[PDB]
Amino acid sequence: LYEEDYKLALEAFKKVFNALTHYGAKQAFRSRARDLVEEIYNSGFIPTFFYIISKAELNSDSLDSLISLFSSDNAILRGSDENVSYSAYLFIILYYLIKRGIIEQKFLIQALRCEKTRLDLIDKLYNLAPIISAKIRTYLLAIKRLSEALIEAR
Amino acid sequence: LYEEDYKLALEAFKKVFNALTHYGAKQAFRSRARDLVEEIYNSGFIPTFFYIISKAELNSDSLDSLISLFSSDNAILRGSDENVSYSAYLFIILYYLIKRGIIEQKFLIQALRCEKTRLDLIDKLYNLAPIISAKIRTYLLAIKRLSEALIEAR
Amino acid sequence: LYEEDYKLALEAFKKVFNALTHYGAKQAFRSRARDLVEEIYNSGFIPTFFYIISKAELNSDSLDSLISLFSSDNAILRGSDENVSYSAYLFIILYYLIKRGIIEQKFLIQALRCEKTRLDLIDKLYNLAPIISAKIRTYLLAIKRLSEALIEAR
Amino acid sequence: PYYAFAEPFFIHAITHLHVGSGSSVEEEIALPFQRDELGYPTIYASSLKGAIKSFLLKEFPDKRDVIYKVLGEDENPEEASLGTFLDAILFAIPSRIIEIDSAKPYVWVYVTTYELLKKVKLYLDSISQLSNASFSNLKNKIDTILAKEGKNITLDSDLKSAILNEDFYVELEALNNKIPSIINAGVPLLVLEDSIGREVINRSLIRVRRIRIDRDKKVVETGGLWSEEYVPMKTIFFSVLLGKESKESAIFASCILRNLRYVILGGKETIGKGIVELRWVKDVI
Amino acid sequence: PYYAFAEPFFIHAITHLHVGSGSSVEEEIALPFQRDELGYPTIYASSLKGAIKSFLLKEFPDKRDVIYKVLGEDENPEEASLGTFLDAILFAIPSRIIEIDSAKPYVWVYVTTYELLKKVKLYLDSISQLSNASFSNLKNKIDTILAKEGKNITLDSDLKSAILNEDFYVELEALNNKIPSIINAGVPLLVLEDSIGREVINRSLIRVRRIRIDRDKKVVETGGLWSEEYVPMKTIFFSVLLGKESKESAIFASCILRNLRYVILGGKETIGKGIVELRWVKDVI
Amino acid sequence: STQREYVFIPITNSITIDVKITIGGSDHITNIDERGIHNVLVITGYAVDEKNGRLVPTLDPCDYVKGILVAGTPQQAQSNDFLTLKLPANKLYLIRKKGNISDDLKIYIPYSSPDARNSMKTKPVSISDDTIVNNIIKEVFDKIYNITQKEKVKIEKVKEDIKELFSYYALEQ
Amino acid sequence: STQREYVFIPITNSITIDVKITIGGSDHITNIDERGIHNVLVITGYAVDEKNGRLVPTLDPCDYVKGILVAGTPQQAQSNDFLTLKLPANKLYLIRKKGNISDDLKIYIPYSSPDARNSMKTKPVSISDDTIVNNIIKEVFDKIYNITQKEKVKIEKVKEDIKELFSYYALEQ
Amino acid sequence: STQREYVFIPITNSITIDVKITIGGSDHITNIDERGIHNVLVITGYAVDEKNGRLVPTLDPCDYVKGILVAGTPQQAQSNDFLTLKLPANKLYLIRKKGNISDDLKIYIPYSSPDARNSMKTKPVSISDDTIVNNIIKEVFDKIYNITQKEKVKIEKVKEDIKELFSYYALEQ
Amino acid sequence: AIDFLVNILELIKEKQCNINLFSAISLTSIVYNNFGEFLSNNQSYSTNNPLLKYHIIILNDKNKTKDVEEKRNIFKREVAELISRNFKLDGEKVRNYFDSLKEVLKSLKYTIVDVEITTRTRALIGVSTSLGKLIFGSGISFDPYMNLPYIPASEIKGIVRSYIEGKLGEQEAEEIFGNEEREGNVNFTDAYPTRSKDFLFVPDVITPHYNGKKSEADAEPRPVIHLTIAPKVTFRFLIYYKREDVGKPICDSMPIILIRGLGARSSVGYSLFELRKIEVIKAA
Repeated sequence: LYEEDYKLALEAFKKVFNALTHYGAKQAFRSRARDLVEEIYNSGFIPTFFYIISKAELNSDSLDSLISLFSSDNAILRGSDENVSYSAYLFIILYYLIKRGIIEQKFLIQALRCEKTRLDLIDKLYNLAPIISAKIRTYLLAIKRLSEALIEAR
Repeated sequence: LYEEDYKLALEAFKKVFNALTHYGAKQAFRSRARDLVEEIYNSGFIPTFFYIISKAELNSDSLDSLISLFSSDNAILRGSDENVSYSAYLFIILYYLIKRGIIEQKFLIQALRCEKTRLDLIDKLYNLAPIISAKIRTYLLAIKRLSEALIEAR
Repeated sequence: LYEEDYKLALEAFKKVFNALTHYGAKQAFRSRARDLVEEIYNSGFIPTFFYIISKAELNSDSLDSLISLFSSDNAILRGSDENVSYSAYLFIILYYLIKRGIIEQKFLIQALRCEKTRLDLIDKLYNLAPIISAKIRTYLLAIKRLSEALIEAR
Repeated sequence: PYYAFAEPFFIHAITHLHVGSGSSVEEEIALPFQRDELGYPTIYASSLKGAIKSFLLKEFPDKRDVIYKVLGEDENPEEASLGTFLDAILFAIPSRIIEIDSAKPYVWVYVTTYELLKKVKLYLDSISQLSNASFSNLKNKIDTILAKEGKNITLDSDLKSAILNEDFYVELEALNNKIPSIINAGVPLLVLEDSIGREVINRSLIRVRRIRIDRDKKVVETGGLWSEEYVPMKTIFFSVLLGKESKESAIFASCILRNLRYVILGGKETIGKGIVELRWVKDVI
Repeated sequence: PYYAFAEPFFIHAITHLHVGSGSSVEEEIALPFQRDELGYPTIYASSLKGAIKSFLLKEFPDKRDVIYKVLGEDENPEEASLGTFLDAILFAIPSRIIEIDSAKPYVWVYVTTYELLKKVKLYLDSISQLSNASFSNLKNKIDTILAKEGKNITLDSDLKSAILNEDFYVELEALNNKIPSIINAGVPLLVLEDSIGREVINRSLIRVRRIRIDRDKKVVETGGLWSEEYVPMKTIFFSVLLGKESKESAIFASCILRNLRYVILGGKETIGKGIVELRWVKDVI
Repeated sequence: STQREYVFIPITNSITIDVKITIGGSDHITNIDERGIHNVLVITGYAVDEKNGRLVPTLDPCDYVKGILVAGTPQQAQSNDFLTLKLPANKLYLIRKKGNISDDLKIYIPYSSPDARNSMKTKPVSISDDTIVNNIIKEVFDKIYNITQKEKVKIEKVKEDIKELFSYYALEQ
Repeated sequence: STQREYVFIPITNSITIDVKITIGGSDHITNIDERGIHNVLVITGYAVDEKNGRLVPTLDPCDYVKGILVAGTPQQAQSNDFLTLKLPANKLYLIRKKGNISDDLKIYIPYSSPDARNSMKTKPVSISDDTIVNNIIKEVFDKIYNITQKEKVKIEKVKEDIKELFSYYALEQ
Repeated sequence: STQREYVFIPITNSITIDVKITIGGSDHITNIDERGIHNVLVITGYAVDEKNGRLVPTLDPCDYVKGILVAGTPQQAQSNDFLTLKLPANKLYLIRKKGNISDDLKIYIPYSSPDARNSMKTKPVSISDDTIVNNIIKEVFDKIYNITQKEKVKIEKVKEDIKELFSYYALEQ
Repeated sequence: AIDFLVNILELIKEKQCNINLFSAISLTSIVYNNFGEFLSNNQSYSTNNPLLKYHIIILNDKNKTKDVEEKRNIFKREVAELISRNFKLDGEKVRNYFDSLKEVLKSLKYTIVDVEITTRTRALIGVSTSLGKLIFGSGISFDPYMNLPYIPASEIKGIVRSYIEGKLGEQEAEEIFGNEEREGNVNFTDAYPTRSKDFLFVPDVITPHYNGKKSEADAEPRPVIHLTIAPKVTFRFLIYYKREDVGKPICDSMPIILIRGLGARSSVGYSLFELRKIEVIKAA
C-alpha cells in the first residue's frame, strides 16, 4: 500500500549521503549498514544501540553536527571515518525514531544538547525497545539496500 | 490494455540478449527473469526494486553502458555474471518505463548520470509504485517466457 | 521488579556518573571500564575483585562516600583520579552484587572495613562464584559501552 | 468414523533441525525456519509427509504398496492418499535458565505457551470427534493446564522465579504436583504467558552465519556469506497421523507405525541436521 | 540400516584451535569461539565438513570422484551428499587446577559435565538406531558415569577437592578407580555437575589479545586491538561421521577414513592454530 | 573583568556598527588558526530577528543561534536592550574548543523584545550563497580579525566552514 | 484571544501570589486525569531565583525549569517584567502530551533581570521533602486545581508524581 | 600547465585533419592497455555534423558524442570556431577510467555554429561496419596511437570495442 | 577453601614446577591485596609459610597502617623473588611436544624450519598481558596449559613481516605473507623455552621519575617491581610452508631481526635474542 518506511529511508539516506563528504566515510557507512541490521535482528536493539553509541564517540562537537543535520542540509559530519560512520547510523536511527513519533523531537534535541539528558534519552529508549525493534526493521533494511546500491565498495 | 507489450518485451529482450557477451551472464539473466517477477507481485514493487539496484551496483561505467544500450545496439554492459544480470533486468524495467511514458526519458537518461538526481529517480519511482505494478505485469511475464525460451537452461 | 543487565548497568552508571565531579576522574573510570572486563575473565572475578578493592585505596573516608552513594544521589566520590576510578568501578560491581541479591548490602558494607569480615567475604565469594561469573561479565560489558559512549577519550 | 485410526505423536529433535521456509527480499535471514499463523515455528504437514514417506519407502522395501496406498503413489495417482498428516505444532522448546528462589540447579528447561496448548487442544478435540479414538488422559492433562491461563506456570518442579534466555524474568506459580508430567525428560516444563513466550521462544532459536570459501586459495567467495536458522535439539513438535479404511491402512498402523522411531526431517542433512525421534502418544502418556 | 556406516571419532587439538563464530554485539570478545545451544564450545558440522573435505580433496587427488560422491560436488551437484557430519560435541576440555594433598601435582586436568556426556550418549543412541553399528563399550563407559550424576566426579585420581580456573572451588569424589580411561592419557578427568561446569568450561578458554602496529611510528594503530578465543591444546571434541550405501561410501570408509589422521581446522592457520587429530573410536575403543 | 561580546551571525548584514571593539584585549575566545574557527558559541532557545537582526528569547529548545565571542563591550550606548550576563566559563555551550577559559567571564547578548502581538513562527535557514559569505569575511571577520589575508591565504577554508558550520533559526516575519 | 500563564514549580514559596485567574474559561494546557499531571511545559535555558523566584535567563541549555500551564494574566501589576509571547502551540516543550493544541497561544512567564554583577552558578534541585509537596498542593492544587479534593482522593498519586516529574535548576545566589 | 583536445569519433572521416598535435607532451588521458581504450570521454547535450564533422551544441540531455581525449592544440588554426575550456578533472564524464587525472586540465572542443535554420533533429548513430573501424584505426588510432601494430596483436580487442564503445548522435542535417 | 590461599606460597615453594603458575599467582594476588587482613588473622600459624615472617618483623613501631603498607611492599618483592627462584624450566615437555608436532607436520608434507633462539639480556614479552598484573601491574605472555612463558606466534610473524616489508617492499611482503585478499604462505608457531641455564623468571624494576610531569616540582620516583624472563633461556618455535620459494627470505630475515628487539621496551635493550640454531627439514 504505502511502504512509507522506504520513503523515510530514502529521505534519510538523502541526508547522510550529503554529510559524509569524504568518500571513505561513505564506504564505511555502507559497511555499517550492511552489518548493523543483522546485528539488531539477532542481538536485539538495546545491545546494538549501546554498541553504536559506543563506537560513535558522541562528543559535543559531533552532537551539534547531528542536531544540525536534523534541520539543515548544509550540515557535514566531522570526525574520522568510523566515528562519522557510527554517527551517521545513530542519526539514521534517531531520524526514524523522530519521524515515526516514537520520541518527541524537542526532547531528543534537548537531550543531545546537554551532557546529562543523553542518559535519559538512552533510558527512554530502553523502555521502548520492543516497539522500536519491531518497527525499525523495514526502515533499516531499506537503508542497507540503498547503501550497498549507491556506494562503491572498498 | 497491454497487447503491444508483447512487442515491447521482444525488443527489450533482443537488446539485452545482444548486450550480454559471456553466455554465463545470459544464463544468470534467465535466472533473474524467473526469480524477480514473483517477488515484484508478492513483496511489492519498491522492495524488489531496492533489491535490484542493491544487487546492480550502479557505477558510472556500467551506467554509461546502459545509457548507450537505451540508444545504441552493440552496447556491452560488462562485469560479472551475478552482477551484470541484475543491471540487465533493471534495464528491462527502465526500458519499459521509458517506452510507455510512465517516466520521462530525458529525466531518466539524465538522472542515470548525475549521482544526485539518481536519488530523485528512486523517489519518483516511489511515487509511481502502484502505477508500475499494474502496467508492467504482462511485459515482465513476456520477458519470462522469452528468457526460458531463447536462453538455454544452465 | 527485576531489571535486565542493560537496565541495571544504565541505572548504576547514571549515579556513578553524577558522582565523579572532576573530569579526569571520569576519563580514568572509562579507562577502567574498558579493560577490567577482560581482566576479570582472564584472572577470575575474586582475584580481580580484591585487586579493584585494594587499588581503590578506600582509607575509610572515601569508603564513607562510596557507602553514601547507595543511599543518596548527592554523594561525590573523593580522592585522586587513579583511585576515584577504582572506587567507582568497585561501586559498580557492588551495585550488581547487591541488586541481583547475590550478597546482602549489610554484608558488603560491613566488609571493606572491619578486617575480620574480609576473609569470610572471600569464602562467601568462593561459594557464590558460579552464581556471579555467569552474567557479571555481560552486565559489565554494558558498562564498558556506556563509558566509551558518554565519556570523552583522554 | 471418518478416520479409522488416529496416531498423535511428538517430534523430538535429536540434532538441530532446519525446515526451510523459502527466501524473499525483506527476509534478513537468508534461510528462515517455517513459522506458523502466530509466528512460532512449525513443520508444515507437507514436509512431514514427504520426509516420512520417503523414509518408510526405503526402510520397508518389501511393502512398498501399503505405503503407496496410505500415503499416495508417486507415479500415476488414481486415488486420494488414505493417510493424513497435520502441521507439526511446536509443543515445547528448550531454553537456557538462570533460576532464582531455588538452589536446585537446571541449565535448561522446557518452555511452552498457552496458545500452543490451545492449538494442541484443537487438534485433540477435532480428532476425538472425527475418529472415536478419544484421549481423555492427554486431553485432561491439557485442560488442567489451560484452566490456569494468564499466569506463568511450572509443572515438573518448583522454581517460583527464573531468568530465561538471559533476558526475561518470570514468577512461576506451580500448578500442582498432582499433574502427571507430560513427556518426562527430567527437566521442568514451563507454560508461559504468550506475550512473553513469544520473545523467549524467538530468543531460543539458533541463528548461525555460514561462509563459502574459494576452492583454490582458502578465501571466501564473493556473496558467500549467509545465515541459517535452526530450532535446537530436544525441541518437541506435536503432530497427528490420520488414517481411513481399506485395511492396508490397518496394516500401516500395526507394521509401519511401530517400527518408525527415527526419521530425518528438514534440510542440511549433511550438516547432521534433522535427525528426529517420533514418540507416539499412543504409548508415551 | 538407514546408514551404511557410522564412524564416531574424537578430535584432539594438537595446537590451539580457533573455529570462530564471527564478531557479535552482545559479547565482549571480538572473535569468540563457536558456542552451542547450551553455551559450550563446539564445532558446527559445517566447519568440520568444509575443513575435512577441502583437506582430503587436496590430499587424495586421484579419488576426487569418490570424495565428491560421499561429501558433495563443488559445482552443479546432480545428487545429494552421501556423507553426514554431526556437530562436534565438546567432550573434555583442560582446566587450570590448584589442589593440595595429591600423590601427584597436576598442572591441568580435563573437565566434563554431565550434559556433555548426555549429548554423547544421545549421538550414540541415535546412530545405533539408524545403523547396524553398535558401540557397547562407549555406551557402557558413559552410563557407568551418568549413573553417578548430581555431584562432581573424578574418574581416575585421588583428588579430594580443588580450585579450577582459580575461581571455582569444587569438592570431588572418585567414581571407581577401576573405570577405564576414555581419554587415553593419565591426566585425570573431572566430571562436574552443570551450572558449575558451565562456567568452569566457559572460563577455561584462552582469550589472547592482539594488536596492529602503526608501521610509520611503530606504535599500536588506533582501533587496532582485539581479543580472540582459542580452545586449549588437547581439547577433545566428539563427533560422528555417517554415510549411506553407495559402493563409493564403502571405499570412502575403506581407505580414506583409514588414512585420515591429521587435518587443519578453523582459521588462523598461519599463527599455527589449526592442527588437530582424529581418532576413529572404532579403532580406539 | 575579562568581558567578551556575543554577536548574531545570520545571513542578514545588520552587523556593521554594533560594537565598540576590534580586539580590546589580546584575545577573543573565538580563534582562527589555519584550521577553521574554534570555540564557536551556540545559544539555544533563541532566534534571529532579521529586521534589525537580534537574539529573541523564544521558548523552543530547537532554536539555536551559533555565533562568535569577542572580548569587548557594546558601543557604550546600550544595556537598555542587550542581555548582559556573567558566567563561570563552563555553561558556555562552545563548539570546536581549542583551549580552556579562565573560569570567569562577562558577556552581552543582542536582545530584541518578544513582542507578544505576532506569533513568533520561526524557520530554519543555513548560510549559503557565497555572495553574502564572501563579504561577511570582510564585513566582520576581517574588521575584527584583521590577521585575515595576513596569515590565511587559504580563506576558502574559513569560507567553506561558515558555509556549513554556522546556522540559526529564522522568524521570516 | 486566549491567555495562559506559566507557573514554575519549585520547593520554595516564591509562587504563592503570582496567579490572578484560576480558570476563567473551561480548559487549560495542563491536565490531571486520574493518573497524575499531563501536558506539562518545560522551559530550558532559565533557572530559579527563589528570593522572588523568577526565570533568570542564562545560556546553558541544561539549566531548565518545569511548571504547569494554566490560563490567566497575573495581577495586572506585571508583564512589564514578565515574558509575554505568542507561539503556534507546537514550539513548546511539552511533557506527557495528551491532545492537540489550539494552534495559537499567548504565554506569560515570570522573568527576572539578568543582573550581570555576579557569577551565575545554578544548582540542580529536585522536589523532595513531601511536606513540601503538601504545602505546594495547598499553594496551587487547592487555590487553583479545585478539581482536587473534588474528584481525587488519590493525593498519594499526585504526591509521588510531583516528587519525580518536577525537578529544576536554581542559582540560590 | 596542460592542454588536451577532444576528438570526435563518428562514422565519418572528417577527423583526419582536425588537430596538428600527435603527442605534444607525453600523456593523453585516453590510454590503451591490452584491453581496449581506457578513460573515454563523453559530453552531454551535443551532437555532431559529420559533413565536416563538428560538435553542434544541442540542448537535449540525451545528445552525447563519444570520442577520445588527447593532449594537443587544434591545427593552430582555430579558437575562432572551437570551444576552449578549463575544467578541474572532476567535471569530466570519463568512462573506462583506469588511470587517474592531473587534478586540472584545459580542454578544447571542435565546435560549430548553432545554425539556426532548421529543426535540429539529431540521429542516433552507432559505430558499425568494422571495415570502417579498420580505416579508423589507421587514420587516428595509428597516427596518434602509433603503438598499434607494434604491441597489440589483438587489434580485434580494439576493433570489437569501438563497434560498441562508441555511439553518438549526428544531425544528418 | 581459604586454606588454599593460606598455603599457596608453601605450594609454590614445594612443587616449583608442577603448580599451575597462572592460578598460583592469581591466587596469591588475593593474599597480596588483602595483606593486612590475611596478616591480622590467626592463620593457623604454619612454620613453613612465608607470611609468618611479617609477624615478627617490625617496621614503623608507632603507626600500624604504614607498618602494614611497608610490609606489603616487602611481601611483593619476596613474591617476585619466590616465583623467580622456585619456578624453573623442566624443558622436556617442550622437546617432546615439538618433536611430535614436527612429525605431524612432516606427515602433512610441510617444509619445516626448526628454530631455537636464546635470550641475551632479560626479556619482557607481553607486558600488557595478565600474569602478575594483579600483583606487579605488568604481566608476561604465559601459556597456562603448557605452564611456560611463550612468545606468541603472531608476534614473531609480525616482526618478521615488518622486516621483510622494510626490506623488499609491501608488494613482496604480501606476496609472502598474504594480503586481505589471499591467504598467507608462511606458518609460525608459538615459541616455548626448551632449556635455560639457571632461572626462568627474574625480578626487575622500572622507576619513572619525570614521566608526564610538568617540572621538577611534581617529580618523584615510582618503582614497579615486575618479573622478566631471565637471560640464557632458549626458546624454540617452528616455521612451515609448502611454497618452497618462501624459505629464502625466512632464512635471511631470521638472524637479523633477533639481534634487534623481540619483545617490549627493546629501545632500552631488553628483549634481545641470539639465533642459536636454524634447522630445516625439506618436504622432499
